[PDB]
Amino acid sequence: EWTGDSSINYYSDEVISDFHVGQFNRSAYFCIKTVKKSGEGTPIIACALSHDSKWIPSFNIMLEQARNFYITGHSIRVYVQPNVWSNKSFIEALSSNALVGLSSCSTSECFGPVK
Amino acid sequence: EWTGDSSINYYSDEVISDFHVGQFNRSAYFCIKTVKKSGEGTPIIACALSHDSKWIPSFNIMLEQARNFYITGHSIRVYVQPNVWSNKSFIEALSSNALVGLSSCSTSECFGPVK
Amino acid sequence: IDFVYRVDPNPPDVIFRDGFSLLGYNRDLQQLISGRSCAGGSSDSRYIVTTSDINKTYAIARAYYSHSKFKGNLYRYKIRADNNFYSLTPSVNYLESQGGHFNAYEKSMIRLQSEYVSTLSILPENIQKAVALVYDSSTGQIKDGTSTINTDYVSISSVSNPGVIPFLPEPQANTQQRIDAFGSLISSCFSIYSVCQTHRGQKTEVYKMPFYDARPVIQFIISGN
Amino acid sequence: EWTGDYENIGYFSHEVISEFHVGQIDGGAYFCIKAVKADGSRSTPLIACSVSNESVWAPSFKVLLEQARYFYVTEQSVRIYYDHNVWTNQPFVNTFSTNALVGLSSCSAATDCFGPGKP
Amino acid sequence: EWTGDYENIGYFSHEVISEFHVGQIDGGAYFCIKAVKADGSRSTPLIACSVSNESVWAPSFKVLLEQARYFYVTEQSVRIYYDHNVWTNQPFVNTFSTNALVGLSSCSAATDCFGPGKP
Amino acid sequence: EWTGDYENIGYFSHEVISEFHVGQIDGGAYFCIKAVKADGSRSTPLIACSVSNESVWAPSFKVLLEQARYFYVTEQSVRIYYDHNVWTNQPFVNTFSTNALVGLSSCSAATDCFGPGKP
Repeated sequence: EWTGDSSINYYSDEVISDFHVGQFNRSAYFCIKTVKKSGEGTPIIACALSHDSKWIPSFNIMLEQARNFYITGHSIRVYVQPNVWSNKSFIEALSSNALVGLSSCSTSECFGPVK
Repeated sequence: EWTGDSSINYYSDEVISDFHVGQFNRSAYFCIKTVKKSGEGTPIIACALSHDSKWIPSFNIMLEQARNFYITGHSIRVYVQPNVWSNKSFIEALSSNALVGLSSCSTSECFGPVK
Repeated sequence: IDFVYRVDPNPPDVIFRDGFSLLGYNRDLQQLISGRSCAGGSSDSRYIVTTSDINKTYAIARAYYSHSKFKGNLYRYKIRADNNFYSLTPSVNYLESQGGHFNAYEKSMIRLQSEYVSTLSILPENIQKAVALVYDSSTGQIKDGTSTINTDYVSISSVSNPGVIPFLPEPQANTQQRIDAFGSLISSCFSIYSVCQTHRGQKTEVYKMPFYDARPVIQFIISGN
Repeated sequence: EWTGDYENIGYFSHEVISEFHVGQIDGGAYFCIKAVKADGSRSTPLIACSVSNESVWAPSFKVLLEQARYFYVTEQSVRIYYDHNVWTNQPFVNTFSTNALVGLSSCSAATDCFGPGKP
Repeated sequence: EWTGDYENIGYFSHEVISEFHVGQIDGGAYFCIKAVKADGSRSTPLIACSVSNESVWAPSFKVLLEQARYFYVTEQSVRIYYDHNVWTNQPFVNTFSTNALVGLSSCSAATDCFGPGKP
Repeated sequence: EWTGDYENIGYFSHEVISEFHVGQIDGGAYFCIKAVKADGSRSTPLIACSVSNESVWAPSFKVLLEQARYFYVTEQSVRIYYDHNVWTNQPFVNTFSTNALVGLSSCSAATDCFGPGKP
């Protein structure tokens, strides 16, 4: 598995607008809500769990990077995997997308794997 | 368990005004005192212990996020579970509420699960 | 708030005769908060930065007396806050509502400064008293010293303006710029040369305080690593 | 044991962490803080240390350090909870103190401080 | 192995980390920085990555990452030490590089860098 | 062993960490700091290194690293405690030093620095 795989969607030129942290079934988790800069609509919510899914190893690096990007408000690309979380209450509360990657988007291009 | 559970209460549009760290029994712990960003109401106190209660897995992420929100003075929603800490002196000193979640509050709405 | 504080090297005579004057005409709030318009950068800010916290004054005195290249005396001047004194937070909220972006670094720095800006020059009539900050080398701690009472103080009983700074320049697109800080995350606008140090041609010659970038410090304390 | 047990834990309110030291003693990382009043009132510094691998206060070390570092880089008013007569290494004690740093709380406003306090 | 083995480790000096990426590959957290010459769009960008669970440079992954983030925050001139032909995953190589980020040093002033250099 | 054992641990006071380097050697993360006099006076700079998996000072590697970073970030005047003749890797020693960084403390002007010192 890799954040550059075809199963991974990504949204570029995002800004992390909302940050949430909590615990879900013995797993520390954090969710980020990112929006297009200048407000193009349909905000994207991506969550990562510390002790669930195959994306466990990158939970801490993803959490620190998401915190840094929320602090700076810098335009970034979010790599998510759809349909990773299955708990219905968690799904409707935040999302089913797993936050699996983050890359700096410096206006001309944007770093990280593409399609 | 989950931060978005029915047993979890939350208070929105709060600002962490006070931060305390210490050791209780054999666990590092950190309590926050939060007031309404619109200056009104009774302050919420919530604590997390590193080696006590069912919220051990989220202690580190919660401490980091509480520190971030306290330093930035962000308007946040605090998710607490009441009646978690049972030591009476600890209860009068700080609270019995366990800090189980933190989310960002915007001018319109806050992120995270709602009741 | 009322009775903000300002640390100045000039003796109470000079300040009670002249007060504090604006460095320049740069009204941009982002350049003020990040310190680009203050002594660290452009040095033409159209604000006089003061603090309502006595502890921030102690921190400024600590930094200047601990850099060990600074020679001379420091005085805390206690200024009554009139309607020309504005808190940073309402204006920052207004600029954010107007499309401006203040990252968490600026938010944290503003929260730490407890800052109040005078859009006009601080007249001597607004200054209550000057407290000398004696730096004894025995224990290396700053002691509040002689308190000189200004005889030109008016006691208007005014309060700081709780509104938004008028005629704020249009907020520029965010570029994640350096935030100038000295001592223990003291904004560079609190430095000696962030206000006009020229006094009828008698410009005080004191140590130029070096400023570090506050963003790495704020990141370091936000995330304990 | 508890940071807030005021019978055996002392505390100084409205302090400022003026000096910070980090080192290693007997195979364990440690940090010591020298704290004073913001104003020159008390005139005697409070020295509180925390050792990562010794005494009953080791578990809080990692968090305390972090909090201490915050309070050191901002000089925010801080109430410091210390346990007296903890360190026994004579050169270490003669250097810093016997005080173990066991707690830190923010002191918003000069009248009240957060955290447990004496009755 | 050593970051300073200039026989097998390359380095570019006076670079500024312009782009940051984090992710997971094959059960291991990884990050990849893009650095350009600290004076504008000079040279070609160096891309260097570090994987937490792969290659001989895994033990430094955390520290480098932290340092990289700080060097990303300050946008200061730095020297980047990389090991070429470390990553073999073909899509990963086509995306970022084969370069493994193995060292970071601060570069203070116009020309002089800290850290090991080529004779 | 102790950072404050002045019989075997040396220290330079009122230094500023001017150069920061991180890397990996022999399967262990390490960082080196080059520090000059805070006054800017003429003096050869001190290079102190810490290796995460080598020597008896490994347990304090993390706490020192973060601390060093902060002292590098703010250009704060510091006292550096080093252990001379610790590293034996000849290219490493020629590149940086034999000195192991074993302690850091804040220096509040004059000659008074926090932490242990010679009587």
